[PDB]
Amino acid sequence: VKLAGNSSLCPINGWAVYSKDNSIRIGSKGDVFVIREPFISCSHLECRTFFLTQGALLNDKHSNGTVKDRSPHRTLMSCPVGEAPSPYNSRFESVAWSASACHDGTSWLTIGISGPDNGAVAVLKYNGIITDTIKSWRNNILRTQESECACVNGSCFTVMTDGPSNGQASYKIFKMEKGKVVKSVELDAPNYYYEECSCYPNAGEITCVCRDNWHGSNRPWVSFNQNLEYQIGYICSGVFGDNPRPNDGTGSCGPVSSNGAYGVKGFSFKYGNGVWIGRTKSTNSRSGFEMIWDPNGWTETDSSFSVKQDIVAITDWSGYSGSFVQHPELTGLDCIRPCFWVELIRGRPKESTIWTSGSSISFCGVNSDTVGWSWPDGAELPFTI
Amino acid sequence: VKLAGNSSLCPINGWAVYSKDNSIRIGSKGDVFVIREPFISCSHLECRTFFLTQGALLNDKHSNGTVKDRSPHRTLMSCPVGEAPSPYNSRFESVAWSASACHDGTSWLTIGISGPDNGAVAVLKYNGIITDTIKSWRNNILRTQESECACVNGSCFTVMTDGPSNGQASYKIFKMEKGKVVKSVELDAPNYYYEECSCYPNAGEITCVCRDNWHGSNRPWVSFNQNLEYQIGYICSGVFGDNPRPNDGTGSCGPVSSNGAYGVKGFSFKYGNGVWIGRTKSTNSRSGFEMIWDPNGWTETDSSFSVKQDIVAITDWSGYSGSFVQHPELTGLDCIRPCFWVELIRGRPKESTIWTSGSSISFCGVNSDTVGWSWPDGAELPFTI
Amino acid sequence: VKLAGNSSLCPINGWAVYSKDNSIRIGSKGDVFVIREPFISCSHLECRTFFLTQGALLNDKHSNGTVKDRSPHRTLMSCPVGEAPSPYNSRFESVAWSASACHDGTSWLTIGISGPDNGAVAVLKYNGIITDTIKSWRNNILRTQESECACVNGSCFTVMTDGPSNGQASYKIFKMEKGKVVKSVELDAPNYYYEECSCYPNAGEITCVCRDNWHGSNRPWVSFNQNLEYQIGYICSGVFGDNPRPNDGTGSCGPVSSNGAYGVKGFSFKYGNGVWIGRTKSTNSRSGFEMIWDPNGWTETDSSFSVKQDIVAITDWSGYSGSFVQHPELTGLDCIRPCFWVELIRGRPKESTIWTSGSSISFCGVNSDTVGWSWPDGAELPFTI
Amino acid sequence: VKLAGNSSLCPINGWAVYSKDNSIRIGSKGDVFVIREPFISCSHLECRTFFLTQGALLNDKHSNGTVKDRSPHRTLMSCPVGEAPSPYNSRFESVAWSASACHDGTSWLTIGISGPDNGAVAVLKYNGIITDTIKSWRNNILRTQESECACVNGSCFTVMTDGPSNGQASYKIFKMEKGKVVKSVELDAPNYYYEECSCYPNAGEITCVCRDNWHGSNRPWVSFNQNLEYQIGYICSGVFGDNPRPNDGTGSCGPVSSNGAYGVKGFSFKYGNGVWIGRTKSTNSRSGFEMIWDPNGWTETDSSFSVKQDIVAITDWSGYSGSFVQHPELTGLDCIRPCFWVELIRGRPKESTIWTSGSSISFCGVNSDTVGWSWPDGAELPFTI
Ligand SMILES: CC(=O)N[C@H]1[C@H]([C@H](O)[C@H](O)CO)OC(C(=O)O)=C[C@@H]1NC(=N)N
Ligand SMILES: CC(=O)N[C@H]1[C@H]([C@H](O)[C@H](O)CO)OC(C(=O)O)=C[C@@H]1NC(=N)N
Ligand SMILES: CC(=O)N[C@H]1[C@H]([C@H](O)[C@H](O)CO)OC(C(=O)O)=C[C@@H]1NC(=N)N
Ligand SMILES: CC(=O)N[C@H]1[C@H]([C@H](O)[C@H](O)CO)OC(C(=O)O)=C[C@@H]1NC(=N)N
Ligand SMILES: [Ca+2]
Ligand SMILES: [Ca+2]
Ligand SMILES: [Ca+2]
Ligand SMILES: [Ca+2]
Repeated sequence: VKLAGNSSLCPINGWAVYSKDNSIRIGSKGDVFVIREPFISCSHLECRTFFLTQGALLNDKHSNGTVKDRSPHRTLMSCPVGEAPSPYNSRFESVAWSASACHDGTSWLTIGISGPDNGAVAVLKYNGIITDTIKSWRNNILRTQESECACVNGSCFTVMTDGPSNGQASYKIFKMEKGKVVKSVELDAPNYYYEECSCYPNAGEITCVCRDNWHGSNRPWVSFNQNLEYQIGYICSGVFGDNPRPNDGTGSCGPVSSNGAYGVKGFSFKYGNGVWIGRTKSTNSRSGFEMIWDPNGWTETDSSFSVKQDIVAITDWSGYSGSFVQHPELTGLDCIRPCFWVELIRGRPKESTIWTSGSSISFCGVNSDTVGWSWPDGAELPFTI
Repeated sequence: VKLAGNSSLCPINGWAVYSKDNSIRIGSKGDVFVIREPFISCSHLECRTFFLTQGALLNDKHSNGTVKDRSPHRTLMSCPVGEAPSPYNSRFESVAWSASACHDGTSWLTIGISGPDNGAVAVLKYNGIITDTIKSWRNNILRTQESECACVNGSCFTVMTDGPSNGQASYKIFKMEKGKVVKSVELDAPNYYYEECSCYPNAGEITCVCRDNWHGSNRPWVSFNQNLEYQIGYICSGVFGDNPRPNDGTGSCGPVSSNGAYGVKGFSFKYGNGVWIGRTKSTNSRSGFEMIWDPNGWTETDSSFSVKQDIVAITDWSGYSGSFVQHPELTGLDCIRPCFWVELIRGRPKESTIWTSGSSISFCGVNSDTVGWSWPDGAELPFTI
Repeated sequence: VKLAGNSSLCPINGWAVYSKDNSIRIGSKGDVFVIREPFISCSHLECRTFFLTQGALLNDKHSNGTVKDRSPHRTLMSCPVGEAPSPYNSRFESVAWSASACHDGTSWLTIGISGPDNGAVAVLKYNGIITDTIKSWRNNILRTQESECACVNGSCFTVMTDGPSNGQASYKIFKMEKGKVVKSVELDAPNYYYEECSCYPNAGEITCVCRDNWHGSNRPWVSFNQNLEYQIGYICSGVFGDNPRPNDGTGSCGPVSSNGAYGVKGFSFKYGNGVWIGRTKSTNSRSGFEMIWDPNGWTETDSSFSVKQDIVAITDWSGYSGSFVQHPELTGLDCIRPCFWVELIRGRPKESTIWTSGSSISFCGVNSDTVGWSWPDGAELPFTI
Repeated sequence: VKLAGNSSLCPINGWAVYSKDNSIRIGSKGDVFVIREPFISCSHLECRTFFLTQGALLNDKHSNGTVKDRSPHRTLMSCPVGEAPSPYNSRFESVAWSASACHDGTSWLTIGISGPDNGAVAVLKYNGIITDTIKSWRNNILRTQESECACVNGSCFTVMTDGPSNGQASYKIFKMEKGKVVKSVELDAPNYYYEECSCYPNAGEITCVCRDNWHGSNRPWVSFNQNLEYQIGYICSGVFGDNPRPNDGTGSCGPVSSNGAYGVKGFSFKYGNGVWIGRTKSTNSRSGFEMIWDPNGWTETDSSFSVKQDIVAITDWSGYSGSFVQHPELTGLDCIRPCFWVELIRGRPKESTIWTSGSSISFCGVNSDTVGWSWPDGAELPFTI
């Protein structure tokens, strides 16, 4: 039976710790993949961590140069949530340096992009079998979510981008059924930039919060039907969501140009005209993490907010973050539960090592008591090498 | 179908060896977690060892300082009984530095406490999904069993403590159904101290035997209905159960104040007005282990007993111990079978290493012939480091 | 329910990346088998990589001399596709230095050849139980596919060879049901040489493309019914398929004698009178890999072709390659899907190491957009040793 | 449904290779248990290798002194057949320095002996739950098969010994149903010695071939009903089965006293008044292995035989060997299939290492063509240490 995706998001008060894989700490001795761009996605039965390996293990010479984003050796793999990603516990999914994945209630859909920068191809698989292919249409690093796609009523949804990372690019939404593209639409979004979208279902409608790598310190959003009829904007809150960014100030419901170049993958959950914003604590680097409840932040431009929950201290490295959801058919609830993960990047460029890898933590939205703290990576660098 | 928990404890004569994981011996070379506070719990189908990892492996630098009790990296994980806890065979359960777990016949309930000492939060999960949260009410190290909760008739029961470890603290019993707290009661127990309770079901009633860290060399007990109507006392036997303790002498059915400060997690099984006591062999340190049958020891104050079965020699390290149970729906018996595990602590503070970890052994109550021996940890310290 | 094998091959335009195991890269640190002769085969439910271990792990002294083809320690094992072959994730199949395997829709049939060069015995197993034996009939290295057998309608088919590798040998086709030989036929093929056949089903008929180690630079083929009534020939295309070989030129629908001695395991898919040829890029060594569509190449002798898709660069090592198929009962398609794997050999004789091993990549035929690239082994030799 | 055990042994011509785990070779680098006394046993669905670990891994300091037979750290564990025994692939069964195991068609029965030499206790488990206990009755190393028990019609059968290893001891047969002893009988066997019995079912009757450690160079046998009504004797063949032994000569249907002290675990399969004998090739040491068909050897005293099949060369170490069986409900045959395993011991006392461990090979009886060879351990000693 297919995930309905017809229920609204659960009301929540805060975020309870869900997982921590301690991957880098464990990899000091154990056989743990060098990875980055991890994400969590759930079915009607289980929750899995997906990740892009570098086809190499921590503390081994083949970890050399793994700051590098794209290679033929990068693979999408998955393991049960909270476990350190190892060749002994991980399922192979796809050859990929950019990925997405989601379960429709029947099978896993995985999307894996590999190939050359000027002609990359997204390979779609449904239950591990190739069901479709999407080829680069702008010949400039075809690239997708690095988090879970969204499913409603037997149809699953993703966003891909193609073109410059430093200017106007091309943005497409894709609708797939049983791993096959049945509809796509190019966004008519001049002056906007979409990348690395974190997309979730809410009462039959999909909302994505993305990365403006071009000229935005706030995050752009797209929301759409099951017919791909869409609306676009930027989160108006002056509690700026990207990294880097300016100090909190007067928002825009377009791109905030100070410190708008570059970015980091992130997410936010829309609650009416309010927003839950996950962001780094640093304005400059991928350091720290916090959840902020801003009850008029989706549409209003002020920097005032109601509630900050600490997740990672400023003195500790963070990285990418993304939404994931737990559906009624898994939880038994009457609503869709919002959750999030944070990637905890260690190594290059910030630290003197030959390698780059990430750990993960995750949290679920809860309508009971919670607490702020710091759950950092905890590895001691550098390694034996 | 839910575990009934309506049957009485099996009649037994002694204890037969059930498991030994050899974790520390194996971890000298293999990828074995640094752990402490292990415990065993069973379902209608399987038995699992739960444990608090230090988010690190034995013989690796990240094992440095693991004598330390609480950190953000500590996680509750589980593996099949008797297997060495490894990232390759362990299921992730929760982020936790204090834990409990039990199966109601349908799903695993896990309880994991993490967060700061002044505001820790117990995260409850049912089938791996968060179902409730309990926040520290005295802001002083919220802490739970470090052994299995008890289930009867689709309801599961645990004890938590909050407050000083050196004086009067606050003690609550919790009743949960499908991982959600449905009732709780604070114990009216002036001059008593409860901690690290080992709780088991017996004919619809739960009995816990706990640790008085304040001023008790004997163990306190609580027993209660499914309505949380309770009775309290201390084991009267002059065969004192805690560590440290005085020499065996004249018991109290209150706290025995000589050597009553500090303690160790332990258990006992009440059999009428008699008791099976598991305890260290040393009066001073966590060394050795023995089972003692004292047939009037629950209510009488003398130091005479009938039967001693050796489990670990005085010349070998022991540590925590706890009860676990095997229900009729798993065993096919007409009674609830009592079992116990012992944690075998190696390293700090007693030995010159940078790390602390534990192995485990376990035993089940049997109505046939058995034998005393020593089944110690067997690792040779120190390690390569 | 048995795999029907009554459907035709899917129409395709190109090849989409399916897997990459990164085995040698991972084995630099992790516990990965020294292997060669890997192959992929699927059931109605899963896809597995089969391989011949050397009964040893990479970067260990027992990897010494593993360029050697046959030993008592060689074993056939399998693991899920795309995972590095490890003692922790691999199923034991058979004692073997030559092998085949395939699933009939009910159970795995495995064929494992071990024993002395002058009297080797093929052990057939069905669901892991020995169901038959085939003994060497020419007393000179009995040897089979090193890729999947072919199944149609509850019957499975393989080819074995016995005799000289440098002249006329003896070639038999075998038909088995439930792992038991029910019919065999010796090919009447004077001046032909068959070895290491890659065999696939197409509408109830089996086609094998093989290795002429004697005097053929093009590949021989056999096709047959379920009654073992056969036809024989060589691929006529002047796009020569073997390694070594001459430059592309004027083909033969017999063996092309320039550079015809020695060879490499390979495959081709017949599409009418056209062919998809997989071959090394080098004419001399096992280097590079490419797919070539030659639309009249099965029967015509010219060297012109329509479509080249790059798979591995000339500057990188390749090795064996083979066909595998995915049936309608697994994919839900109305046709049999063609796929292929490539073995990426590292070490001896081409590189200064004490050992020889292979990685694998794989690709599936798709009727949508695809891209050429290089997905090489990526290990950096030599190893610690 | 229970294994019937009512069918006769399959007619066979020879032995086909079934498995080889390469454990010691793999353990040079990988995390492989130090073990000895392995054995294979099957259910209606799977085949598993059982083994007595030393609670330690190969090439680690805790392997020191593992020539030693009994310790508290020895555990019975199991893994799928042909896989190297690792903490990552092995199921914990029991705490044991002597063991037996067998499946009745419903669940695994395991028997594990631990405790002191003067009071050891056999712990019986059915589906991993303790169902009975058997205590030493002569207070002198209670000891059992080190191979599979035998099951017929929902009842399982084993042999245990207690007393001197250098003279008359006490020998009991045990009948169990659902892991509980329902009948036992002490053998009235003056001048006989039984130990380490290899027992198999044949048409409702159990036959065991054992080790006379006292004064027998030939093997003793017991055969019995489901009522424990028994007959006893020694294999009459002058093809002597034990190690050490004299040269082949004139047999006895009592103990052959030359070279009769000490022994090695072994087996034989009775076929009418004929026997299939598995034995070392050396008369002195545990070296080499061969299968011999002696068609009148059960009852006749001559040294002539019909058929020798080589299994391990004299120049290579062997060790224990034992029978195992595959029942009709697993294989689909109309008969019980005979199989055997050989333990390949490396290290002490014969080789200069600090440790002792064993690999395994196995073979099944087949009515088709087979071949003799040598499949030795293949590890190169000594190790890094
Ligand atoms: C496909 C690709 O290379 N994506 C990049 C991503 C990208 O460079 C920016 O979003 C600009 O478009 O940046 C980052 C990053 O850490 O900023 C990592 C991602 N790496 C990987 N997914 N491998
Ligand atoms: C939550 C916490 O830190 N609990 C402690 C426990 C505690 O200090 C005493 O019971 C006093 O309250 O003592 C010990 C101990 O070994 O004595 C270990 C436990 N460690 C862990 N559970 N991590
Ligand atoms: C059974 C056997 O030894 N087969 C050989 C194969 C063979 O030598 C040639 O085809 C000539 O007949 O060559 C090769 C090879 O790399 O060329 C490896 C195979 N190795 C293994 N399958 N182990
Ligand atoms: C229980 C016990 O210690 N059994 C011994 C066995 C025994 O010494 C002889 O049969 C004499 O009775 O000998 C041997 C042996 O290698 O000869 C190993 C067995 N070791 C183990 N099963 N651990
Ligand atoms: Ca930006
Ligand atoms: Ca105390
Ligand atoms: Ca050739
Ligand atoms: Ca003897």
